[PDB]
Amino acid sequence: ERPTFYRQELNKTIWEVPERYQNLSPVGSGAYGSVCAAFDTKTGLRVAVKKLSRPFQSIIHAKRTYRELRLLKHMKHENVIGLLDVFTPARSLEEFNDVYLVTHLMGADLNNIVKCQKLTDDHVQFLIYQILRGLKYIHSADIIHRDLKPSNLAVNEDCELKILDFGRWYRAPEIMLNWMHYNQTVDIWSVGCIMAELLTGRTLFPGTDHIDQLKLILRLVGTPGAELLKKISSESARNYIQSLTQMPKMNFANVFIGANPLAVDLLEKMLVLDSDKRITAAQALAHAYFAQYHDPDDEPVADPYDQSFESRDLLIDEWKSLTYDEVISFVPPPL
Amino acid sequence: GLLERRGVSELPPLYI
Repeated sequence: ERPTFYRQELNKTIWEVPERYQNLSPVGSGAYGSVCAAFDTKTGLRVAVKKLSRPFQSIIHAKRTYRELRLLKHMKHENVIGLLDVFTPARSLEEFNDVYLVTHLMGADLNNIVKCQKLTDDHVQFLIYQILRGLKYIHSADIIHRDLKPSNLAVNEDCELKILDFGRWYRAPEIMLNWMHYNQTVDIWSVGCIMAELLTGRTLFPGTDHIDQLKLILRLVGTPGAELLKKISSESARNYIQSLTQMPKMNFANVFIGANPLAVDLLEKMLVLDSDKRITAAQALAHAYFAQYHDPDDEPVADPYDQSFESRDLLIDEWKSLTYDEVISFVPPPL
Repeated sequence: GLLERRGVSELPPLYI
């Protein structure tokens, strides 16, 4: 069965979608794909509709498209965005170009929320718990989100949260400097920056320049020690520290005052500069600060996820074909 | 109902 599409003009191009989606309004676009909000008549909820108009423009684009689509279809967790539908007007791989992705819109983005309210510790607690609970599930699939931002955390009027929009102030140092092999603790850094902002209401490292951003960080966590410099591989990186004035690592208890001491403890553990010593999600969920909500039995992981495609070198139409397969094979959620 | 499943009373509501 093929659904009936209709055509209107938005943002300003021609959007052709199935009729289940009504009352489309543009919510803004960019270097990624245009997005309209719509009302889903099947589920009676308001949804986000994303139109990919340059998915197969090249190998880089095409593989990216297949990568994201595989991942979204695989993500099923209470605290992570899930793929509600995927469709194309194209009737055959021959005429295949545009891909639309639809997702559930929870009440608001957290960047927007933190303006409109000062958050209680009871809010931050439950908020940080769910990021970790979803992050644990993301990392269990051998995935790195790489782009944790308040703009990427949806929250609703009951303070329930979901991680969405997978991949410049919240990003771990070891990436900006191309030091090393960047592991999953890069997302824990962002969680640490996010937790700080939630408590204090102000951005923790509002860097303007790349250097400025780095400066602001070191004045808090201090400059690398003898142990970490051995672990920076390239000499460009290792010598970019030197004649830059050293700052000591600071005491966070004195930086965040009035904050819950257990919260202060957990931030010490997340914002360590050396990725090897930085805490994990599974270890974070067991932290005392979450004593109230932590349940080892309700913190699930992900079904094994086959990434073998990442090793393949294929032509566009090959990636194009594979993504079309995944679009045809999509199983919509229930309920 | 993650709060429900953890036996936690409901937090102050967030607008919007």
